[PDB]
Amino acid sequence: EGVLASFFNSLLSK
Amino acid sequence: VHDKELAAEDEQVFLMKQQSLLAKQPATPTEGVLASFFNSLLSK
Amino acid sequence: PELLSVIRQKEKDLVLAARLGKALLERNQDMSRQYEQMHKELTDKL
Amino acid sequence: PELLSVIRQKEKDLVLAARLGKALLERNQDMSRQYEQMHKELTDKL
Amino acid sequence: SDQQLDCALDLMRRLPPQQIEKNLSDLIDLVPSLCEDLLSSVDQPLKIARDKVVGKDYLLCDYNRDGDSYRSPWSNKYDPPLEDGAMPSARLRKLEVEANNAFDQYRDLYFEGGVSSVYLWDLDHGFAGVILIKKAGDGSKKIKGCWDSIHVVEVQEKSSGRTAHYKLTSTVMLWLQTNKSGSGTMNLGGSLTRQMEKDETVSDCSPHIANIGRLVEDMENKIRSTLNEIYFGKTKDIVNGLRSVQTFADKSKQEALKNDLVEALKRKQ
Amino acid sequence: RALYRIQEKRESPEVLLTLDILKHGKRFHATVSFDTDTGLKQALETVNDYNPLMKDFPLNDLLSATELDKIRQALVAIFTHLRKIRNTKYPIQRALRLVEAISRDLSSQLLKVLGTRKLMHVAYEEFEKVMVACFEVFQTWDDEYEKLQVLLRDIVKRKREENLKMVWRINPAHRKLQARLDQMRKFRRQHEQLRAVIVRVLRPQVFDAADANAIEEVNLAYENVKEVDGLDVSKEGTEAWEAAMKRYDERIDRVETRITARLRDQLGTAKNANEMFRIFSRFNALFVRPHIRGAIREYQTQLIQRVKDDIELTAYMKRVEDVLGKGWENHVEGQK
Repeated sequence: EGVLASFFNSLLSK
Repeated sequence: VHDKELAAEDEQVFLMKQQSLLAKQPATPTEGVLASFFNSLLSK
Repeated sequence: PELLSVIRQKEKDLVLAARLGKALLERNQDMSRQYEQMHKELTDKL
Repeated sequence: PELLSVIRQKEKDLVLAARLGKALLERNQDMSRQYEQMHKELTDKL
Repeated sequence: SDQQLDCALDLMRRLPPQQIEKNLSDLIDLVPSLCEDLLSSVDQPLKIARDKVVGKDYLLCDYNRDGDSYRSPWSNKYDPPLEDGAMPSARLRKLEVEANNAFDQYRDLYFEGGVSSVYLWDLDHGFAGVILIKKAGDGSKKIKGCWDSIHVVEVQEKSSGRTAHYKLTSTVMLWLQTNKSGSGTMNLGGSLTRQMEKDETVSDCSPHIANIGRLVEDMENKIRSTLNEIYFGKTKDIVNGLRSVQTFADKSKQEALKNDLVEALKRKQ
Repeated sequence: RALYRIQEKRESPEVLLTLDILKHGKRFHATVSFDTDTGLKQALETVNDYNPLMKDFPLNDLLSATELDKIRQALVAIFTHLRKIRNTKYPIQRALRLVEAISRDLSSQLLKVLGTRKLMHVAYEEFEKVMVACFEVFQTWDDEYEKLQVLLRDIVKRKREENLKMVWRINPAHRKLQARLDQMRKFRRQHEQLRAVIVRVLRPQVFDAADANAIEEVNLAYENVKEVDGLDVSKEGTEAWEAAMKRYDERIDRVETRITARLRDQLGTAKNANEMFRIFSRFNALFVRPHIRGAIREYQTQLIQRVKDDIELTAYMKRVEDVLGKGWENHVEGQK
């Protein structure tokens, strides 16, 4: 789920 | 609401029933809501 | 302008989130079915 | 004026979808954990 | 325009399969908005490319593509040199080259020629891959045709490391043409898609590639049998229903005798 | 050093002659295994790939450093050398554990250096200087760590993405010392805020026993805190430090409660606003400590509002100032 986590990580930071 | 009267069957009829099931026994060897949000975003 | 690029980026994020959520839901259902089926088989083996 | 409004609505929808996806990820993680523990003990006794 | 997407998909499924590429390119000029989406859904015959470093034929797909470049499976380099690219991995690359050798052997045994290409990529707690096979009919004999097969496999590795779950989806695009004295000209196109799931014990004796190859060959044999028997004998039946070799008077007499037989059987029950 | 020695021994005439003889008799299994099965080539390639990092690893300067400036310089040099990890193959987890080891050595060096300073036998300004240097060192650690962290994210973005393992957060051993030093700084800042102005509070306006007893109790609490080794980061030293801090809090609370009894006696004595402001002026340290202000909140409604009722100039602004302490414009009520 690393690709999924990174997309969420961009959203969480912004 | 008064509870239904549960009762065990008679010993005679119970044993006849068990014999009948023994005879009939062959001798064996020994979510959508979450999806709805996802569907809407794809359409937009 | 920049706010139009914000619109476009947010749209990409929305569609990506929807696709990943659908994939996650289907994968969760599939893995639950796999778990219960294999558990039945392994209990029979035991 | 209407642009910022639609950023607000799309942000609401996006955060809702992201929270749903994170909940699905948590459910998948729980399925993985319980699968690990179950498989471990059952294969141990097997 | 999802309704227009379904329209385009149905129309493309209806058109002849030999002109799939040209007609798809033409249709892209009509409603370009869904074109890439159409290219994600519509299945197309594969393209061959020359890896010059090793001197090999490799198949171009959408999974090895990175922008406007295609990654070779042997050289591990893009045909257009890309300063930045997505290599699969270190371990998955050895899995990829092992799969390439194994499926070269399988292709040689089952097809005796053609080209093959296995491209792997990582996946959520697992890995997915695509096995592409192409085989153009040789021109020595009057039979001329083509076989394309795309098998996308998803491997979910269980946490124990001994068990894994494989999900295989295979598409086969077949085309045959024969020019014989009696038949004159026959041109049998076709396409067929199938799917199946399984779970297998990963081990040194039974590694991942063995399981994927077993599933792929089982699916290929099943698709070949179904195409040869059901989907071609139905066409044979249709051609036999469009015209009768035997005269209809004789057929009527035989059917009258059959009616006598079935009524006699029904009477005696 | 041993791999190169083995490589030299492999090229010796005797070993090569043995291999040639075995090759002559078609015993190719031994020769091919010796070429490959040993793993000597892979080990040499890896150890040479590791060579740039181990070649000029500057910890000798840090282990030999005895001053805070030299320790900061050595740390900066260590991270400048770790900048050369981009062109050296090394596991990310192993490099992270190496950074943890560097943190352990930094903690040991700081503990040894600050132990020799003899903080008890020196004043407070030098203490502030020493802690400023120590926290400058900690900030240098933090920002050089941040540089190395972004570099490690760039590195791991290439090659394997390491999808199996994403646990990489560091547990520095020195941060446990940094927290202890921060607690000591806070304690001594409060202690100085007491000491530097309570003598002025008790100073008669130009000798009673209550003043001597209170100052003696404050100094006794300071000595009780000081007897416990504050730099001892281990468990027993930490518990002793907590006990000393609790005893200091108890003694200061007792002294402050006695001063609060004096505060009640102020209203017991004064009747008008002028005597209230006079006895407020006699007590300056009581405005800042966040325990006496509650008593001030009991008197503010009696005084400040009354002063406002008197206003609705410079003398009256002095009257307002005397209730809110020095820099009376900072308070939320002093803004108006």
